[PDB]
Amino acid sequence: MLEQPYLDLAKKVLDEGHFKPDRTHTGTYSIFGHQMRFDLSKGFPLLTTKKVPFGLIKSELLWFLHGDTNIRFLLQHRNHIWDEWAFEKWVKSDEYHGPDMTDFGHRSQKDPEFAAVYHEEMAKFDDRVLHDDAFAAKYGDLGLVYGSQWRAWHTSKGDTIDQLGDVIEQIKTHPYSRRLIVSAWNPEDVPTMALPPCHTLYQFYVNDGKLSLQLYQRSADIFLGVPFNIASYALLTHLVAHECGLEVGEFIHTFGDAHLYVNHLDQIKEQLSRTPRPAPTLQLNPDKHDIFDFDMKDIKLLNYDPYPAIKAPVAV
Amino acid sequence: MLEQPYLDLAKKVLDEGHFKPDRTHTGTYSIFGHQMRFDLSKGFPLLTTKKVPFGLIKSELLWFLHGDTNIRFLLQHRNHIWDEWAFEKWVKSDEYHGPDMTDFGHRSQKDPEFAAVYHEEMAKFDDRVLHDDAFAAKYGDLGLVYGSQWRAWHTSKGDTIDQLGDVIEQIKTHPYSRRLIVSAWNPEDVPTMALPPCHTLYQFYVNDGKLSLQLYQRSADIFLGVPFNIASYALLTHLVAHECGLEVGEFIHTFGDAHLYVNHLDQIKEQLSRTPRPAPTLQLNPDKHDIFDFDMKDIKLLNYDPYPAIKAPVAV
Ligand SMILES: O=c1ccn([C@@H]2C[C@H](O)[C@@H](COP(=O)(O)O)O2)c(=O)[nH]1
Ligand SMILES: O=c1ccn([C@@H]2C[C@H](O)[C@@H](COP(=O)(O)O)O2)c(=O)[nH]1
Repeated sequence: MLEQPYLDLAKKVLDEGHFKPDRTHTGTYSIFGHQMRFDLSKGFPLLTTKKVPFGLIKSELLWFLHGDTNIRFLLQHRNHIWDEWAFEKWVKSDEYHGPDMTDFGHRSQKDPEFAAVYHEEMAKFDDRVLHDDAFAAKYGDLGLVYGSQWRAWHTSKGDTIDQLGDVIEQIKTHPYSRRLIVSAWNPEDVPTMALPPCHTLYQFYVNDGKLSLQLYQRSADIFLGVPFNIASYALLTHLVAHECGLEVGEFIHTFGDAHLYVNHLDQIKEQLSRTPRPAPTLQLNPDKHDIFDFDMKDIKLLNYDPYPAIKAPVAV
Repeated sequence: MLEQPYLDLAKKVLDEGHFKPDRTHTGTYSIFGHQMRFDLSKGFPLLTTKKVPFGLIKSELLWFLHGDTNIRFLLQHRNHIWDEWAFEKWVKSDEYHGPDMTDFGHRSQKDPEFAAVYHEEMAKFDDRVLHDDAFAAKYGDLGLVYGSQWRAWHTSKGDTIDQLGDVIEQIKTHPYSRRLIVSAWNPEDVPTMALPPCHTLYQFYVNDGKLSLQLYQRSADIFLGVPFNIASYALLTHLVAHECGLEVGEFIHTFGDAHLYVNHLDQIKEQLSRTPRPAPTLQLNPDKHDIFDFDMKDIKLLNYDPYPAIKAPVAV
């Protein structure tokens, strides 16, 4: 059944995982070095044992393919995955005349009244990124985020490199290259980044007419994050393959520190008693070929029948 | 037996490998996505089924740990692995008043008299890098090579970052980081590099007092190159662990395109009939703790009993 590598990765951390402290005041069960492999010709590896919001994945990947780093687009697409990073920047600066708000995400966990104070402050900031252009330009732009690492890597000489654009031209003219790599890790910037990229690097490969992609993810949250992560990069492999007139082959997910937070152990156990169902089919618009101009309506997910969502706390 | 992941990787390419053309006018059997794992507490994974020159590995790693990019040090250590890249630069420029020499490495394969002409031209250039300081400074310095990617990553602001130095300080103060990464891939430079780094990135991990390291190697020559590659990074894991007062745990080798050249198939088959022998022991100098000042005499390889070397052509 296609999602079995995930169930086996999760069962495996459950049984071999060494406890490890981490960042958040919440510990983890961790393993280092793991690789799973998904044959994208048998289906689209969106999980059927819990509901994953495919709309969120889809608009986030498009924001990256457009080389965009401003939250105004995700918000227009009802997507709020990157909000708090933008919000954090608002609250550490000069027009933020407002309530106590530092340590806010953790505080919301065991929040006083504070949770609706944070959540209406947040709804303020967001409405404003949507409607005040100059605000959006200043507190809505996250800067160094996947869209710019992938499509506007800044050089020493003050210019910008479109890593991804170029690798697509390389797949087109030189399919057999072993240099079809894109990277989000920049030595210069990760010293003072909020979150250095978890999806550090990925490599493309063409053989027998099929395109495959291998991702190196330095760090992964098995429960909350990996279901999204598998789906963003399986989507990218379909998208780049379409654009190059290639067939899809495998997605290979390689892990550095794969971890399960200590407050997610019941929910993963919960999920591990579900039987997988047949995999959804991805359908891509036949008329459009430039993936940089794909649009939500051009990506169709067919026949997805998940088990109910499982809710779990974001550990901080 | 410790080297079994290699024998199984080679047997596996032999049986699943899809033929693929490549760069050199010599084809390959290739696989994409592979990970093997070596428990460095059971021995040092230098191969016993063929003789690997451990002195060469050892001086090459030291040249990188010194952040050096000039061939004068390797030559002083009788090591010539990087010669041709330096030589290639000599021959494409102005003082090279000498014979026909372009396409030289391939031509040597089916060389006329040319092989001793190349090999004495080469012995000229090398004696000169050794003795003429200004020559060494100009045609002996390769530039962008592991020593500088690791220890003097050039920033936009014209300065230099010692990625490796810093990750060792991070292992010392924050062992549980998931950001202990070093990278040799630079978007800016790989457009016009001779050879973009094969060993693209590696990640460190500390748990239960042991240090582990995972390497992402985009491209590998199973026969000639991977025996060296396993040994350079198993050496680095011992060396950084010593320097941090840590015990050694695993080396995990992740592959992008793993390939076997078509003119190495008898020799790998040849090797696959040898039985492995017990693994050598690495012994490191107890008095020295700063690995940046390690020296050949401080690294001891104990009890290595290889099978004879197997000679095979460098494919070009
Ligand atoms: O699958 C994913 C990928 C990323 N993150 C990350 C990585 C860690 O789980 C967390 C904190 O970042 P680091 O400490 O790992 O750098 O955010 C997830 O939550 N899930
Ligand atoms: O194990 C190793 C590592 C590197 N190289 C490389 C990579 C390819 O085998 C060859 C050419 O470089 P690329 O075309 O792969 O970039 O030199 C090897 O020969 N063996």
